[PDB]
Amino acid sequence: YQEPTDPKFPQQWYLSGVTQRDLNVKAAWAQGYTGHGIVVSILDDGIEKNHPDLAGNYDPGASFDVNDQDPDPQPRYTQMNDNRHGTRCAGEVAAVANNGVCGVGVAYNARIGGVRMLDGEVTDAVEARSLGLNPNHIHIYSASWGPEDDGKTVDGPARLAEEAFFRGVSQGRGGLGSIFVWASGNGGREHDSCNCDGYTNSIYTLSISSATQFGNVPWYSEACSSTLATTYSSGNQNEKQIVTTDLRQKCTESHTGTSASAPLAAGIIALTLEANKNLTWRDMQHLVVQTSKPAHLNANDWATNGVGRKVSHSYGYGLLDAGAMVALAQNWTTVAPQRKCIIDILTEPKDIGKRLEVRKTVTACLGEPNHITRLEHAQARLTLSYNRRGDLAIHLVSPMGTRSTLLAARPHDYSADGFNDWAFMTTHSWDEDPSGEWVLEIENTSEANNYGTLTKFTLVLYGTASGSLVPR
Ligand SMILES: *[C@@H]1O[C@H](CO)[C@@H](O)[C@H](O)[C@H]1NC(C)=O
Ligand SMILES: NC1=NCc2ccccc21
Ligand SMILES: NC1=NCc2ccccc21
Ligand SMILES: NC1=NCc2ccccc21
Ligand SMILES: [Ca+2]
Ligand SMILES: [Ca+2]
Ligand SMILES: [Ca+2]
Ligand SMILES: [Cl-]
Ligand code: NA
Ligand code: NA
Ligand code: NA
Ligand code: NA
Repeated sequence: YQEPTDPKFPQQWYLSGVTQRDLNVKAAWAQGYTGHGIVVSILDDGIEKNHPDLAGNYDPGASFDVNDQDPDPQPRYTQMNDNRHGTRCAGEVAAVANNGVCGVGVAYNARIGGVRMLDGEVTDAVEARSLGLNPNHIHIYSASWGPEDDGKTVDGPARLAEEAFFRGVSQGRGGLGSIFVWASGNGGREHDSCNCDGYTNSIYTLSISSATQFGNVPWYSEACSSTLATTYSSGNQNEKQIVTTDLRQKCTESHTGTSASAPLAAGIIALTLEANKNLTWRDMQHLVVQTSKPAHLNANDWATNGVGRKVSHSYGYGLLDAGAMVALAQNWTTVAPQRKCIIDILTEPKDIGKRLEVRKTVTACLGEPNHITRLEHAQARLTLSYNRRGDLAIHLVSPMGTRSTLLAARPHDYSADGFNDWAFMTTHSWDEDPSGEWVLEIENTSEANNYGTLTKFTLVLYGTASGSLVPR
């Protein structure tokens, strides 16, 4: 195998690195996987389809302009170059290789499109028509947007967008399911907690966080239990950043944030789908859980779960490993159909006060078709009132002892509106047996005399009842 000759490929340290601090993408390229036959769409502010490093891979069938209702996602050019982001993301996935221009995409032989949908009023309908674009042609969608990262918002997809997720994973891609790759958020400076973002907190999105070049949690990172894995992005001014295509037919070395991590993940997922086109949306999440690598990512919260995998709320299961993903995909056996076990926990409302603990021993639908012995996602769907929402911290402990932070204190969240059946999600108990005692902890982290009531706690388990590996 001959590595790319593009002039900025040596600057693509997160691909071309020879020091083991990279996404192990050359190993997938050398196995023969470059994205041939896979179609990725960037849902953002448009795509410069004539960019010299994108035109060769551009796919109009992966593209649309939802803001102006036309097929052409070309960005709106302004003095401030406001609408450059989708072009930057597109080049991360699928910039052309070996053409003397800028660098390369992770999946540099994949086809790449863009939906122009952020440059206007972004309604539920706009989101839904974007997520649902051409779902039997587009394989993978990448989205680096969502509710405001102000550290005080709790919001998620409204009805049309949630319907789009369900239709995408159910009937999209020939019934295998659209793969929705999501950036987990950029609200770190505001102490944001990403389970308060219903797009990344969804089980239907494959949520990705960032690590800096030196292996640290960047300033902009949000921790939460819904994140699945990590790719490199930007950090401090001594650390390099992401190198990609830019607006006006240029090349940038300064693409940043979790917004740059999701496209890199989408590219790795494209290589993986080339290696096994029959993978379902759930298979892909299993592959990420099994192959991602904690090594040399620094965090104070690495914990071993019940099947011996290390997990962090900053990083999920760790860095994506493209070579390991494509290798494991090739002979992967499709997972069994998804089961859903609904357990309504409370028999009475519970005062929260300073601290509340709810313990319940469950059988996980023993004796029923939805019996789960192998967990995938778990949710604690909570309905509660509280006088100052951001003083709450919430944890969920699985029977195997895995402590998931469902909500960390958010100092800017002064809301008195509480949570209305909010489905806090954790990936940290993946492959555990969920039978046994679960513990929900709700704590007032402030010295104030705060008050409220938990009125509903539904534990929702997803998973199967067959096919476990020996614990790591
Ligand atoms: C895809 O997987 C399904 C489920 O295991 C199987 O029935 C089908 O034959 C597979 N198709 C291909 C082309 O491998
Ligand atoms: N998940 C996200 N919510 C807001 C946002 C901005 C940029 C990238 C990701 C997100
Ligand atoms: N769903 C959304 N809330 C705020 C926002 C900004 C941009 C795109 C989508 C959203
Ligand atoms: N998916 C949905 N979000 C809100 C809602 C109301 C009624 C039916 C479906 C939905
Ligand atoms: Ca247009
Ligand atoms: Ca190039
Ligand atoms: Ca956020
Ligand atoms: Cl469901
Ligand atoms: Na919403
Ligand atoms: Na998600
Ligand atoms: Na443990
Ligand atoms: Na058990």
